[PDB]
Amino acid sequence: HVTKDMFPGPYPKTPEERAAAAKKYNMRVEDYEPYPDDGMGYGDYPKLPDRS
Amino acid sequence: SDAPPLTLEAIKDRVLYVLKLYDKIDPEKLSVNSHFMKDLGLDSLDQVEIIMAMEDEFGFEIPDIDAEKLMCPQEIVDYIADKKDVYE
Amino acid sequence: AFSAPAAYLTHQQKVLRLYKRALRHLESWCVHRDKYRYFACLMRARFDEHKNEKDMVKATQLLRQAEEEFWYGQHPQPYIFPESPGGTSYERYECYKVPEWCLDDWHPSEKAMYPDYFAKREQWKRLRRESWEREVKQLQEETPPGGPRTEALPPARKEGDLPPLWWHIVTRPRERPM
Amino acid sequence: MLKIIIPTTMLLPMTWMSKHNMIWINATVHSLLISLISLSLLNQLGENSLNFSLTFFSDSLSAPLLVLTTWLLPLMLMASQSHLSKETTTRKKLYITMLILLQLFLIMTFTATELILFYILFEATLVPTLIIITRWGNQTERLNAGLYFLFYTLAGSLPLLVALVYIQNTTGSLNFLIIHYWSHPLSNSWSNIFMWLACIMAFMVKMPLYGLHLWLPKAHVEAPIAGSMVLAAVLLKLGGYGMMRITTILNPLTNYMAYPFLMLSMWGMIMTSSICLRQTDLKSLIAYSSVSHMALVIVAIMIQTPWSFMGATALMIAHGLTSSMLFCLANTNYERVHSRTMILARGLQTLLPLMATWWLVASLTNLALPPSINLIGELFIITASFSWSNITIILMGMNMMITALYSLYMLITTQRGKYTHHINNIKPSFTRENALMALHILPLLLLTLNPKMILGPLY
Amino acid sequence: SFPKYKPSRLATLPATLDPAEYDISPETRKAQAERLAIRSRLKREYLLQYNDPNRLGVIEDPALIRWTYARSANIYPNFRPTPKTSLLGALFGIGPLFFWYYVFKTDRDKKEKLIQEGKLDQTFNISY
Amino acid sequence: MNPFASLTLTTLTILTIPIMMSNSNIYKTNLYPNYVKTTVSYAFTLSLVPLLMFMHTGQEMIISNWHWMTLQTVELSLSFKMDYFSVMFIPVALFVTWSIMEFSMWYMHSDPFINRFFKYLLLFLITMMILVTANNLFQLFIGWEGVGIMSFLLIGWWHGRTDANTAALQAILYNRIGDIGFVLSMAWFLTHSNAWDLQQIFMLNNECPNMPLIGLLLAAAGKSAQFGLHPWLPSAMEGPTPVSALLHSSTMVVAGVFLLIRFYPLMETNKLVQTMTLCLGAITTLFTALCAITQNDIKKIVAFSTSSQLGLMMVTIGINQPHLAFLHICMHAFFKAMLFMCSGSIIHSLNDEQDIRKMGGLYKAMPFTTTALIIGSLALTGMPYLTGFYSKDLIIEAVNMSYTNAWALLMTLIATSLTAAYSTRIIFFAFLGKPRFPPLVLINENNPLLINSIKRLLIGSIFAGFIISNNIPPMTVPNTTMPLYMKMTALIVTIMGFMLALELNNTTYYLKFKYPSQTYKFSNMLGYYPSIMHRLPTYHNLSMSQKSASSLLDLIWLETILPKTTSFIQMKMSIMVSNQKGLIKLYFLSFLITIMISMTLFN
Amino acid sequence: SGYTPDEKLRLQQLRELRRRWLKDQELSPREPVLPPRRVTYRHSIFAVTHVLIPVWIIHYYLKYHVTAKPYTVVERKPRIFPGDTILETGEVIPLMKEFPDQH
Ligand SMILES: CCCCCCCCCCCCCCCCC[C@@H](O)O[C@H](CO[C@H](O)CCCCCCCCCCCCCCC)COP(=O)(O)OCC[N+](C)(C)C
Ligand SMILES: CCCCCCCCCCCCCCCCC[C@@H](O)O[C@H](CO[C@H](O)CCCCCCCCCCCCCCC)COP(=O)(O)OCC[N+](C)(C)C
Ligand SMILES: CCCCCCCC/C=C\CCCCCCCC(=O)O[C@H](COC(=O)CCCCCCC/C=C/CCCCCCCC)COP(=O)(O)OCCN
Ligand SMILES: CCCCCCCCCCCC(=O)SCCNC(=O)CCNC(=O)[C@H](O)C(C)(C)COP(=O)(O)O
Repeated sequence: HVTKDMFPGPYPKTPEERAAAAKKYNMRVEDYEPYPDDGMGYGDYPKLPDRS
Repeated sequence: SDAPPLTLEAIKDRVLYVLKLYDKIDPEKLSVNSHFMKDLGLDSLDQVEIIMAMEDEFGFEIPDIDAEKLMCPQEIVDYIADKKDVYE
Repeated sequence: AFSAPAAYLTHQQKVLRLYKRALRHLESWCVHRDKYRYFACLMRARFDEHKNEKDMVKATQLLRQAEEEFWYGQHPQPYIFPESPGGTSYERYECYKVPEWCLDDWHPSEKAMYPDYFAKREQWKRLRRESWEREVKQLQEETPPGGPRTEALPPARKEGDLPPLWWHIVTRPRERPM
Repeated sequence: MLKIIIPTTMLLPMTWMSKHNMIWINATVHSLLISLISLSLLNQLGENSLNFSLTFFSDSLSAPLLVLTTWLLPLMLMASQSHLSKETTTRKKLYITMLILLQLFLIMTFTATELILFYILFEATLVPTLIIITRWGNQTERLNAGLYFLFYTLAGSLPLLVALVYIQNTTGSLNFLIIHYWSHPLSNSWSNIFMWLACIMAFMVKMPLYGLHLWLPKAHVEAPIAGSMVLAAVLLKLGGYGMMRITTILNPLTNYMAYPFLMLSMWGMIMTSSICLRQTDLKSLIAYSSVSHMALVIVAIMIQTPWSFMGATALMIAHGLTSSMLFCLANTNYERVHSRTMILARGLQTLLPLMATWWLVASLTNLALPPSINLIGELFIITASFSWSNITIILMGMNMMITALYSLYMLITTQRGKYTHHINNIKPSFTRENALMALHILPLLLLTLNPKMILGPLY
Repeated sequence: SFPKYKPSRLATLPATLDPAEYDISPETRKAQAERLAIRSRLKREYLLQYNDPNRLGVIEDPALIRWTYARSANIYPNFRPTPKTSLLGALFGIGPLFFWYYVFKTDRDKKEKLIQEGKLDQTFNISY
Repeated sequence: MNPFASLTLTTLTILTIPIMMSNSNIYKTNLYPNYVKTTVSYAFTLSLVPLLMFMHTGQEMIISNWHWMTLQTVELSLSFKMDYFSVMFIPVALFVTWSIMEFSMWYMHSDPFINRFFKYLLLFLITMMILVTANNLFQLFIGWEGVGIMSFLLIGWWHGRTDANTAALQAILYNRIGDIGFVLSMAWFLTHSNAWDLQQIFMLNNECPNMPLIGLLLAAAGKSAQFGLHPWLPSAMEGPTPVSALLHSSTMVVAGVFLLIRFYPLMETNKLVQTMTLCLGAITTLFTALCAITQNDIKKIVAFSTSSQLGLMMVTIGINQPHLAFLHICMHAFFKAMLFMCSGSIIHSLNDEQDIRKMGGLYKAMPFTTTALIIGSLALTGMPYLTGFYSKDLIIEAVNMSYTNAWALLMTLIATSLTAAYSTRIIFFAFLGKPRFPPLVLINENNPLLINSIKRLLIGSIFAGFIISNNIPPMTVPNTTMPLYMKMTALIVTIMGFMLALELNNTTYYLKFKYPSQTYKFSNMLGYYPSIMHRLPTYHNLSMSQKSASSLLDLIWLETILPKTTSFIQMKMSIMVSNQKGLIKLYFLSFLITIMISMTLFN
Repeated sequence: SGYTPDEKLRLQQLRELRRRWLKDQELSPREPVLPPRRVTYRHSIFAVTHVLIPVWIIHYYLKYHVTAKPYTVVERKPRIFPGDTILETGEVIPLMKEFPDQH
């Protein structure tokens, strides 16, 4: 039932695609923030509070 | 265990017992449907110490988000019976 | 646990939570009853000095110094009721909680035992079947457009209706199934 | 040896001319009968071997693997019986045909008096497994997996073939007996180094070595249950059999050359055992556990001592049985939940208690609990490595601890706690699954009574 | 006054000691309101898909699928060769191997020397 | 013929019959627990006979009955050792087990899976009997792992509880940490001595080197919860009370110490290992008593007391007195089992309440448990002509009269003081003050099972020390001469502990409240050891197992090197080769160039 | 604070339904309909079926199989003290050196 656009993509660069990713992950644009854009394959995924 | 199967009458009796013991409430003026803030003029801190007395009494503690919005003995007994799965 | 939280906690809610926690931790400190009563009354007298303060900035400055003090003096091993999230029997009987639908998978030789119970269960299933198709429309019409704003559910308003999404809250297994 | 090969070949006629609804029963019955026949090879001697003919010979290293190979087929049939219910009779018959072909190729591979014939059958075993994974696989990445599972092997296998033919031009024979009796030392030269590497790498890639273990999680996750069973139980043991057979010519160059692979295996067993701790998938977790166990077996083979070989043989047999059982349990979960992730379906012990017992037994035997043969092989390899060098005990102990940790983690996450609420389509376990697990576990606890049956020719 | 509790990675700041919560603004209240609105639409969708009598299967969770796919199959396509990544990979995958090789080679060299000079006392060393 | 062998094998054999009948119909009835209890009691009264035979004669024997696989010159066989230690420990364990199952028949009444509980208890008993009587290292390892697995199963008795599963995994972790040293010792012994048999190991090792003894010490420290690997025993209290009364207090946790008892001839010929054992035991007993001195949960403080007693036993081993350590095992089993039994009766009477802050006056509200616990506390502290006295008086006597460490001596004395102090803490806070439980009183004791089971161990804790000490043959030189003050140190220190702790607890009644110091906070959080060591290593492991292990090498770089570089190279050269526009002009020019190259290159 | 008027109605209906279900959870006197079909004294039988047969079997196996092979059972060679006599030979170990006895 799931679509292609639902899955994580590449690291967001513009505010528009950052916003689109935030809507994808069911979070506010102000609350969304990706991991640092380094070689490690986090890509486009929320860096949630580490809290246990 | 050997615990007697407590019933609604026992819960209400015990709650009214704890309510009567408290000095700030005249025993003859309270009731099952007696409100706390207006019927009896008890403070919010008075309601939280009533919650504390109930928690000590029954051996379990009520969540505060449920505790802060309990203002009558009848609804408190109802909440506790719902928590303890009481038949009658 | 039953009632849904709100979008935030007001100042009075926060002060009540601190009062509750502080009194509980003090009781954990004072094992004997008379000492606990004395220090709890002293605590309540200290607390009620500022009930009539009206400055929002002063109110914010208050209860925060109180929270830091409480964190310093919190009795690193507080008393917990056995069934509380920190108790010694918090989730003892979760291994005894089985769902309702497992009875749907019972062998007919097993279902031959307890026939009245399964007849009543059949009545319950029919009631749920009708009440659900009623509740779908009831919730679809009652909900604010653009999605719900609070996760609290409305009650039933006609005569034959039942509360929306009622089956799995009424049909909880038990507190102590065995 | 033909008394085992011929009935296996006749299974093909038996399945294709069977009634459209009687394929499973006939295949299961005759496979169990063939296992009973293959049990006869266990009567080995302390002398050379069981030289049946110029083409086939048996050994106390070949016999346990042959018996396990014959025994696995009924289990594979019973496991695959479920998810092939909605298939045409032609495709189910093709599936069973692939299974029989794989068993036949393994049977001919494990006797293989000659090295070139061994290589040919050892490479022919690739095709039916590839077809099973790529055709009766669920996801879209299965094709990719197949390519991986192919090319690695071929990249490893091609120099070996060259090495093999070169050997026949210099020695004059590739029969195992002449090779053993006429063996001569290998002078430490560059050409001999490359010969050693060519002879070893083909089997090293299939074990798999820690560096070359990428293919195994993909192949296990993508394969159907029968593919996972045959890959975990037997298809990983081909590398061990090949190295054990081929190391005789490689002396004395083995002592110098073995250091990189020994270091890789000793560190990679820790690395994959730790990887098992953070895994969101059952089949991936069991794949990494298989990598750890086969790394220990690689260490045992490279050490090249009597205790090393005995422990390696015992561990190969035990790990095959245990991994097949664990994959069966995971597939039992998948066919019910259709998710294949550990965290979703939870607290199943309250709901499936006897399957919880099977889970506990499989986890205990994967944990290498004494006196199971898993621990027998583990302890023999550990003692041999300690004799090799006293520092290895640290790594072995770390591996044992992490093994216990991840095995009990895999038991805890799935069986204990509270069930997921929204799940309701979980039906009570069938008799087929319970019989599958019982037939998996009983041979292990029976074999621990007679360990000498699975300790190899160096016993 | 009382001594300050210092938060750490493994012992985080208490909920009631955050300076951020006490700085209240209508923007912050709107943020919390929309957060709870998102939480409530999620809860409503879950309960609607949950209490239906017709449904007899797993409720597929988009969040869990995103979690698993990001963990497993999204790593390499987003990888880039960086000095940090290259150095970390080379270190953590190469250094331990050479370290253990050095340790074991040194130990075996010492043992072989002790063997050749004859003072190792291998009496009763029969199984190897 | 010589009924020693027949009786000593029949005991263990009949211990397993209910396990064989676990598939029968009786397992589906309510009479199974009674069946198991009767079987174990009969086993105990049957094992009483070889003990009498040894007492009369001193008869020792080795029974190698079944021959397992033989590996070249090494021979493995099912061998049982029936020395003084085995024949002495068997009846004590069976007696304590009988008492524990009699208690369980009442405590686990409302448990739907009670037959499974009794089956688990009997499996643990069988595994411990296997461990004790083993003659070779392999059978010892079999028992070693069996008891640990049964402990894991019994701690996580309520699988719906997250913390119970956490405690079970913690016990497994620490026991595997000890297993590292165990396997090290086994490998060393086979490699050098060429056998796993105790006889050949003793024979061929006149001066045992460091490595095997260090491995044995690591295994014993892992199993007995010494200072390095202590917290699993306090955390093991999550399981039901009889499990903690049998396994984690008196039978399983002595096994590691018992292992160091088994190899005492090799322990006596090495001095560094003895020093390490002594120091580890001293630090363990002191730390555990200090932790116990501020605990509110009753099971936790009794568990810490058990840990301190195990540390004392390790000190006794370190001072080269194995027989005294074994005697201390024997008496500790009795009185600690009865202590935990009293605690369990208390907890059941107060609706599963374990914190002592909600427990007040039970001296008169329930008198038999009061007198049993007071006897047990007096015995544990150690008193003249009390069971704990023989083990306690002798241990202090020997450590004081030996060439040991002064620091270990001092920590042992402070440990005795803290032992008396926590005993008076528990009795004071649980039996003397005003009641503090919920008003609904469900206090009851009139149950024959609890009374008989408690009184059997009471009779044991009063008489067994004297009877056994005066019954066994002498095995060591006694300290007959001593300065009067040095003879009395144990009594004076226990009296000071009693008095000082009593006076400190008496100040609680005062209407004054002050904030604790740093020392109390350090003592309450278990020296902060469970915090740091359960958050710092784990995290730094788990993170790595995902970052460097899972993604960095396996998913990226190992993928990059062999397969991905190959794929990219194939892609590029395929594109280069196949990209021809089909103009025969370029093909013909290239053909001419190649013809020229061939004419100029190959000749 | 407190519940809202609408909230009370939901709790009332839900709690009454919960009571109905929880009452339905009870049992009738005939509900466990069991289908029957078949095909000192306690201690006396237990003492022979659980003690006597095992000792018989173990003693047989020890005396006639285990002890048949050498070195399977090895004893302690019991202590010999001065003044005793040995049944097999009949000699007496000589007494000691008559140390001075006082206190
Ligand atoms: C459910 C609750 C319990 C009910 C049942 C209670 C009864 C329990 C008894 C069962 C086990 C308890 C231990 C008792 C052991 C007695 C039997 C044992 O002694 O016999 C063994 C014999 O067993 C066999 O050796 C082990 C069987 C090997 C299993 C082979 C696998 C089976 C084929 C299946 C396909 C293979 C798949 C795996 C390929 C390798 C060892 O024999 P051994 O002491 O030496 O010499 C025999 C006498 N000799 C000298 C004349 C020869
Ligand atoms: C990626 C996951 C694992 C993949 C497989 C890894 C295992 C294969 C690695 C092979 C190990 C080394 C190969 C050759 C070993 C020879 C011994 C050498 O290391 O020692 C010195 C050799 O000296 C120098 O090392 C010469 C070799 C230098 C050139 C080799 C390249 C080194 C790095 C390349 C590694 C890349 C491997 C994979 C490529 C695809 C001793 O000096 P010398 O006494 O004079 O030579 C002795 C040999 N004689 C007797 C024949 C003369
Ligand atoms: C998992 C995939 C890995 C694939 C295996 C890679 C390692 C195998 C080594 C490369 C192939 C070599 C095959 C050689 C076959 C054996 C023949 C032999 O040993 O005979 C030698 C021949 O030796 C050679 O010719 C070796 C030359 C190799 C050329 C191609 C090498 C391919 C690249 C090598 C670099 C990688 C080496 C290690 C890689 C390890 C795996 C990654 C003697 O030659 P003669 O002239 O007849 O002797 C007369 C004089 N005494
Ligand atoms: C052992 C642990 C020690 C912890 C110590 C913590 C320090 C304690 C000292 C606290 C000092 C204060 O009072 S901090 C004072 C914070 N500011 C105010 O209280 C202003 C107005 N007060 C309210 O509105 C309340 O709700 C009220 C009217 C009281 C009740 O309301 P109700 O009518 O709805 O019951």
